[PDB]
Amino acid sequence: VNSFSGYLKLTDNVYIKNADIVEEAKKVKPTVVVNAANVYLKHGGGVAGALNKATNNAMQVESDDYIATNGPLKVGGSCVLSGHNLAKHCLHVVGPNVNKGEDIQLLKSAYENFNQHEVLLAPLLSAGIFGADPIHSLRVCVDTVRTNVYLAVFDKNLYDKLVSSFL
Ligand SMILES: O=C(Nc1ccc(C(=O)N[C@@H]2c3cccc(O)c3C[C@@H]2C(=O)O)c2scnc12)NC1CC1
Repeated sequence: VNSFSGYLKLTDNVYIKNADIVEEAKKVKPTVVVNAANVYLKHGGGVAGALNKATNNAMQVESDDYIATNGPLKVGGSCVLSGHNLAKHCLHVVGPNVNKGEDIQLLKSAYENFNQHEVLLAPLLSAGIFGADPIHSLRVCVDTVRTNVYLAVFDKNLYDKLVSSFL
């Protein structure tokens, strides 16, 4: 039993809710919240900008030190950093950004990072300002992630479309 509430069950291990991931993290304080990161951990907009704003920029400060030490992530890769006031840990995962021409096949590699964590609160990777089709992202999630994932979808209209079209 866990504290995630109001989710629709899509499969054995994947759950979905119309929710603001920031507000959901604040309320649940999950072990892991996933950030929709870029390789530079520059949390300017989208989910990343919102998560970072909710940490009062502490996520960005920590991220800048990480990059200065380690260099950029790979597209499809991830790193574990602090969850600050939102979660125990933040798993920063880089999905391909279609508006940069990155290969969408890398989306499966990106979701594979979730399998290193037993339970996660997450957005749909490569959705929103990353330019991918969210219906496709949900399909890859379901077909790749084997651990327990709670997906927060900000847009109510998109949430309803994702549920109604789910196979
Ligand atoms: O801003 C947040 N939280 C989140 C921000 C961005 C996102 C995000 O990238 N969503 C995508 C998006 C955005 C726009 C059009 C779209 O078709 C899609 C597909 C995805 C979706 O619809 O979910 C999310 S997902 C849960 N939470 C947040 N909190 C602050 C109080 C405002």
